[PDB]
Amino acid sequence: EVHHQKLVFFAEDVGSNKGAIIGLMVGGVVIA
Amino acid sequence: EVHHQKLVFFAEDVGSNKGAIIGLMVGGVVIA
Amino acid sequence: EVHHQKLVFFAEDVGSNKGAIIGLMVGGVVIA
Amino acid sequence: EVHHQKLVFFAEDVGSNKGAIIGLMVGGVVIA
Amino acid sequence: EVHHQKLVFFAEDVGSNKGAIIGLMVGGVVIA
Amino acid sequence: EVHHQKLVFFAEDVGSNKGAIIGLMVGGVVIA
Amino acid sequence: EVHHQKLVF
Amino acid sequence: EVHHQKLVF
Amino acid sequence: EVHHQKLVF
Amino acid sequence: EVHHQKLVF
Amino acid sequence: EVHHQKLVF
Amino acid sequence: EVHHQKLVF
Repeated sequence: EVHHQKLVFFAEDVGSNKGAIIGLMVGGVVIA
Repeated sequence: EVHHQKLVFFAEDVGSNKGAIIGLMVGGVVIA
Repeated sequence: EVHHQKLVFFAEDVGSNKGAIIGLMVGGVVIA
Repeated sequence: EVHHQKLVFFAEDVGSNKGAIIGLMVGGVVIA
Repeated sequence: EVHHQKLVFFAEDVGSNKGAIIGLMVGGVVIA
Repeated sequence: EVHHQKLVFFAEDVGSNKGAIIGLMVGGVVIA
Repeated sequence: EVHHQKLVF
Repeated sequence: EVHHQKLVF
Repeated sequence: EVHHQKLVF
Repeated sequence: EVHHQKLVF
Repeated sequence: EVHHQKLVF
Repeated sequence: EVHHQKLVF
């Protein structure tokens, strides 16, 4: 038996990437 | 037996990428 | 037996990419 | 004045997605 | 004045995603 | 004045994601 | 087993 | 087993 | 077993 | 200005 | 200015 | 200015 109960409540841009500059590389090759 | 109950509530651009510059590379080759 | 109950509620552009510049590459070759 | 000279040479399935399972989501909504 | 000279040489599946399981999410909403 | 000269040489699956399990999330919302 | 929820604003 | 929740603003 | 919660603002 | 390259295998 | 390169295997 | 390189195996 497992219960659960949530009341999550976020107000402003929680966890957002607003205006960010994001560069990812997971593997691959770049010969610049 | 498993229960669950959520009341998620997001107000503004939570988790958004508004105005972001995003560059991803998962594998591949780029000979620049 | 498994229950569930959600009341998700998003107000503004949650999770949006409004005005973003997004470049993805999953494999492939680019000889620039 | 700008010069350039390349002799790119790939042998096997460079940058390929052979047999991969790829799932992308750039925006959108999925109510599963 | 700018020169350049490359002799890139890849032999096997360099930068490949052979047999990989790849899941991306750039924005969007998933109510599972 | 700027010169350059490369002799890149990769032999095996350099920078590859062969058989990897990759999960990315750049923004977005997942209500699991 | 009885359960419910509301939301008002 | 009885359970619930509310939200008002 | 009875449980609940509220939120007001 | 003179330049070149080769490849043999 | 003169430049070059080779590759053999 | 002169420059070069090689590779053999």
